Amino acid sequence: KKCCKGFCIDILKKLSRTVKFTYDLYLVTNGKHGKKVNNVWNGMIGEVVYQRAVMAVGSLTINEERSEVVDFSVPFVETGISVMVSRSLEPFSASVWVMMFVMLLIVSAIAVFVFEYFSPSFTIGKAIWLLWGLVFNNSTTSKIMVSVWAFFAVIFLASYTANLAAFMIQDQVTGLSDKKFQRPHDYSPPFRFGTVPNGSTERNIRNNYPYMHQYMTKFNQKGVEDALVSLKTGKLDAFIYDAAVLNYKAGRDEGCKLVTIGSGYIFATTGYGIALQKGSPWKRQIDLALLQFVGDGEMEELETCWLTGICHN
Amino acid sequence: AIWLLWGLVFNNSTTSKIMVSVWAFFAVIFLASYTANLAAFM
Amino acid sequence: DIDNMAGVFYMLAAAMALSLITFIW
Amino acid sequence: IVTIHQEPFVYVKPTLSDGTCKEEFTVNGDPVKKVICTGPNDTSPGSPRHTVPQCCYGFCIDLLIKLARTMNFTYEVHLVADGKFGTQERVNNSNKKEWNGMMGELLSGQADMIVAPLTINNERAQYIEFSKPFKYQGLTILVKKEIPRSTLDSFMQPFQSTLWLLVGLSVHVVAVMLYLLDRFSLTLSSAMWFSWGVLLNSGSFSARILGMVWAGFAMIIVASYTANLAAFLVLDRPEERITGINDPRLRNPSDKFIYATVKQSSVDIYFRRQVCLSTMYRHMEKHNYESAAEAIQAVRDNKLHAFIWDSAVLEFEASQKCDLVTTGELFFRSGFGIGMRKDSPWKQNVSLSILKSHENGFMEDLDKTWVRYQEC
Amino acid sequence: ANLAAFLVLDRPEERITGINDPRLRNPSDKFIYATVKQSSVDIYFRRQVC
Ligand SMILES: C[C@@H](NCc1cc(Br)cc2[nH]c(=O)c(=O)[nH]c12)P(=O)(O)O
Ligand SMILES: *[C@@H]1O[C@H](CO)[C@@H](O)[C@H](O)[C@H]1NC(C)=O
Ligand SMILES: *[C@@H]1O[C@H](CO)[C@@H](O)[C@H](O)[C@H]1NC(C)=O
Ligand SMILES: *[C@@H]1O[C@H](CO)[C@@H](O)[C@H](O)[C@H]1NC(C)=O
Repeated sequence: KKCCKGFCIDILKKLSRTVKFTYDLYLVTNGKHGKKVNNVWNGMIGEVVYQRAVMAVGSLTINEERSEVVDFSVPFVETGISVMVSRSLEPFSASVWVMMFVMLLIVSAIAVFVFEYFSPSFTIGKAIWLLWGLVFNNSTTSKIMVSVWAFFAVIFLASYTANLAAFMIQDQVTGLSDKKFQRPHDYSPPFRFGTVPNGSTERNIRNNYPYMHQYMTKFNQKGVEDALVSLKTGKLDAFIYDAAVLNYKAGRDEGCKLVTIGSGYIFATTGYGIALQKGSPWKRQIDLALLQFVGDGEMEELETCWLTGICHN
Repeated sequence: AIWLLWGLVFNNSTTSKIMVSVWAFFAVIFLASYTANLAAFM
Repeated sequence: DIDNMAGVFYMLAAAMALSLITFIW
Repeated sequence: IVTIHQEPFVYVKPTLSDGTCKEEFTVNGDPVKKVICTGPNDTSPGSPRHTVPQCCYGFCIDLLIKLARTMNFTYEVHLVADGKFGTQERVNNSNKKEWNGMMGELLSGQADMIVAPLTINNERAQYIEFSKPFKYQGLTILVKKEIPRSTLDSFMQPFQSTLWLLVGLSVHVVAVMLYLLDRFSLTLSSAMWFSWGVLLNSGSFSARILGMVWAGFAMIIVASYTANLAAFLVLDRPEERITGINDPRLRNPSDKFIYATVKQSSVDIYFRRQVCLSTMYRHMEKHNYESAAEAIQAVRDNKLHAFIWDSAVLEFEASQKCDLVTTGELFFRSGFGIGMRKDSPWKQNVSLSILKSHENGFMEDLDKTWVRYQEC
Repeated sequence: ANLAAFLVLDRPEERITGINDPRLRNPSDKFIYATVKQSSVDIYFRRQVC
């Protein structure tokens, strides 16, 4: 006998406030969540179908194989298919790039013109050299009175150096809809994706990319920690698994070296739900309790301390 | 010598002078450090 | 800034002192 | 089937003189599916309402077409007479809970299936069953994004306008004292010319120290001129985009940054139960506007700094007009669904079909071809 | 520009303002902190599931 802790435990405790029924929990023994193998269910489904467990609470992924066999409540935790990837002039000045660069030319031209007009040394050669050696460090009476341009010169130099010093203060695949997943031979470094067998993701990618699963099976894992250490050591280029756990581990990672790819790029935004029994007298109350908790302000406190992370931009 | 030393390090102002003009590296480094410190210590 | 006036006053005081010294020399 | 005119999802347009609407094409050249729409001619009340045939199309109608093709359905889409999703109103004998809008029509038997953008709430789900959501979008923060520009527009020094006069009098007195010291063991303007040429970048013992001290005076002027510009540039950032409800800026609303809801949106009800949002309610109650269109118009007119509404509308408005950009990661997320009666036998089949379509990638294609248009 | 950038990033670290500091919420190998053994501190931390 042990005491189970976690987000699901808090959800069950909140549900028991309205349901007011005693809940006894026990861990699984048939490996992972399982799947339909030889028309025999396994894991949570294998214990719910055979009346060994009326309610299934956990990180079960909603898929096409669960809805028709068992009935689950309204999903409350967002999930889906996510990809984990490790972290990898005009913008500095003259953004328009057409105003100041011609203003300098026209002001130099008018300076040369007025220098020529001041004849009553050489206008063609000396004026340009003095103008370009006066504004920049690199290099009689009429020159002194026109030397007032040094104020504008030093102001421009200060603005340029300040802009250069202040404008230096500081995704790749964009979802499964890219050719990178479907064409691993178009790049010299072979792609090494990761997945956990006996899950809802392998069958989901079988139902949509039957040809890709053959290459996907070449790299198998045993747990999420194996994928994490592989990504940290660079053994696997990318990892595909449940979106919620990937987001949590990206927000709780050390060194901010792991991030997801934007938002809304999930292949199939699904939920978790609670797989109940067919015809069980709890579907008309569990869903109402979950919706009341979601929409009345009984989830944000759990989300802040159980799901929110760091390394945001 | 004093005039050239003080007019070489700062903007405001034969063979032997050229070979000792290598001090301009330290001069520009000091100027850059000074302006960076003055801009970043406020 | 307030420190700029103090610095320029300190520099001007030293300049005036040096000018007085080189004049009395 | 009854549907509400929702611009991001339902494109209700009048038909032509022949009774049907013109056929357009998308960016990919595929024909745009359309269904004959039935509803009142005038949405506003107090008008001679006529059930003229409209023509509505969009993402939800495309999903309905897919469901009809895959589930043996023959449907005639309608429009909401009230124009609202449906809540509790007050009528004679106010102690009776009577529904309006889509929910009231469904409970009265006028409609049998609701394929539109109706939020899933516990109060709605108490009497009307909901199916599996199509997509999950929670309300976010909408602010106006403007092209960055320097805020250092000033003349005669940043803050000490007397600095120019001070340096002018300094360069005058140093020149006159240089002229005075010249007559010691160069008459009209040479001293001033040299002072200008040594202060700016242009072409006995007293002269040396004078030049040293004046060079030192000149160095600090340009150093300060660079330093103040650098400081202004590094503080030139106007504001930082709100990352969510946990942003400290939102937790203490002020007159410099005002944001509020409309009136009584599922948003106001949610904020009522949040006892920790007392500071929010002490300021948002004085900035509520009658309609979301008026609120977004005020936001565009630089009246309200931020606006809070469901993402399904704010994201569409941001996509249509680049003057507004949606901010915030997510908070108080919800999903859509299908409104069906408690005794409807289509619940399981509809849920299975929606799950199959979601897993087949149809939802992503529909979002690409109906929600995200001309990304800014 | 590079010297200015280095100077403006020259700050080693920012002092922790309390238990709500995001740095403490995600301890790493670069910043290690721990209690002694079973101080009224460990007992308090035991009941904090977060
Ligand atoms: C509470 C807010 N509307 C939310 C909402 C936004 C959108 Br978009 C679609 C909806 N479809 C519904 O069935 C519903 O009940 N709500 C919906 P409002 O009434 O205060 O403007
Ligand atoms: C997956 O299930 C198979 C049985 O179909 C089993 O042999 C294998 O060990 C399981 N793998 C894991 C990682 O649980
Ligand atoms: C029902 O749908 C099937 C498609 O599988 C079609 O062959 C059949 O004619 C349809 N029946 C009716 C009554 O619409
Ligand atoms: C639900 O779909 C199945 C086929 O998947 C069909 O046999 C059944 O008649 C449908 N139910 C209803 C109420 O139409």
